[PDB]
Amino acid sequence: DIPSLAEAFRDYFPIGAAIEPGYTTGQIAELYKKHVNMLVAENAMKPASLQPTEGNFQWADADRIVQFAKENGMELRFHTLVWHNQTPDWFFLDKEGKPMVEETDPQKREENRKLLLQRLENYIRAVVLRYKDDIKSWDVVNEVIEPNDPGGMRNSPWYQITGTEYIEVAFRATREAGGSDIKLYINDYNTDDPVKRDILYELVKNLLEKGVPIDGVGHQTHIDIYNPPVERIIESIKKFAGLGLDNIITELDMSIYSWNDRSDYGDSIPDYILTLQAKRYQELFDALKENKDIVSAVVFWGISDKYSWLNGFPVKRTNAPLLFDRNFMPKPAFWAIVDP
Repeated sequence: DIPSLAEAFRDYFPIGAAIEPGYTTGQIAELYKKHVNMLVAENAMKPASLQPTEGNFQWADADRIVQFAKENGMELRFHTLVWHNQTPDWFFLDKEGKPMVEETDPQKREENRKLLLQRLENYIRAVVLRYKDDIKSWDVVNEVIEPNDPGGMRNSPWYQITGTEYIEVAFRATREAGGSDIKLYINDYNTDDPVKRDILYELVKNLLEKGVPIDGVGHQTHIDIYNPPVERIIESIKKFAGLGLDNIITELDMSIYSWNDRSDYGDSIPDYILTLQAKRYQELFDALKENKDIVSAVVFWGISDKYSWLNGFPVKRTNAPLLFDRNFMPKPAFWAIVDP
């Protein structure tokens, strides 16, 4: 009989995990029931899943995850209302079916700006009205920052057509349809990086000054056994806390390969690698525990190494980013944080 992961952090913060509808039954489901008290949909609540084509919403998968959470008293997070990825291309086509970004006529572009914002409003209202009562934490916009793009704003179709308007409207629309009780977040990765951190900080500060309802920042925290320094992760969290914003570790996982490594340990995986992973995780959680009053939740991007995007991205290989192995057994990293 091993200890429950979430129970170990009873006095600090809830522990969550991303999930797919198919993992709501069977042994994998029992693993979730024993170790986490919060859930987020890995893919079932992205735009591509909820409204594949205009006016044709698909709720089954998302509803299933909501029901599983409620049956087990788990809190829910919504991932994610706005994102340049996994969003059907129909969103950005003009009335003739051609990409809005290609329009050169000023008047048609103005028409397209209003049309896209109308689509955004209607999409958000439908989704929020359906889940506002069961989901209290929302990733309203995701990955809108890109240092390499002009001004540091990701130059996605959303931005090319509406500038920062889509972000302002997204938060406002979510607040109006959802009420004052739900918490709204802007989520992103590499939020520990000084440059990206400050760009995000300036944007949020400006938006807050304009009255945009933003409650906190989501730090995906997709890191690895080598980088980045735990100090940088905490520095970012404290900086945003200075604006009165909450912080959530939203998609925590730890690749066993560095950024420039394309090798594959295969079945194996050296002992020191799993031990190093444990040391990194222990160091991270020791720091997160010291910041519990500004970090409302810590969510892992999964629960078992059997199911992780890192096993296929950037390449197909054997990764081991989580706390439980492919047989759902506790890894060194699990013991390192529940009994360090």
